[PDB]
Amino acid sequence: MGKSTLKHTRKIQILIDLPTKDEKKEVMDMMYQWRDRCFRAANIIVTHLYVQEMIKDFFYLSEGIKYKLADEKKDEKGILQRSRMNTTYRVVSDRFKGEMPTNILSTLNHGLISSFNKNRVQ
DNA sequence: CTAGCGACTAATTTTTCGGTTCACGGTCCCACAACTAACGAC
Repeated sequence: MGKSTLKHTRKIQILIDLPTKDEKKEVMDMMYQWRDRCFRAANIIVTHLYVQEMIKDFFYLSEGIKYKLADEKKDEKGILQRSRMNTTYRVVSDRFKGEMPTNILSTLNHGLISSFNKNRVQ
């Protein structure tokens, strides 16, 4: 069956449901920290998904090697030790865990790794 | 419930027309002004 839906987005205002000011402020500061960690994360993922392609290019300029993004346990020419999205998610979680939730990391990882493969041509 | 994963503008000059000056052999009709001949008063 075809897609019988069209994606849509709505803006819902939310207040923090706490009695006192200090708890609300603690939650709001935690969420601002979440913002900062998310942006630093996005930077880390994009750098870490740039570098390896240029390592591929380096090897190809060395001996025309056909190195490709795949787990070496599943590919002879693979260099990665796991799935690429897992590599970015790991290299961001190992540093930013315990401060902001990991679902933000997973969503950001998917959102950037999906687009970067399309941007490979450019 | 969370974490790993798939060149334009201003200044100066020059020129045609107008102004000024000199100044010897039909008709018919209705009014209006004369106007004058006769008539009456001193």
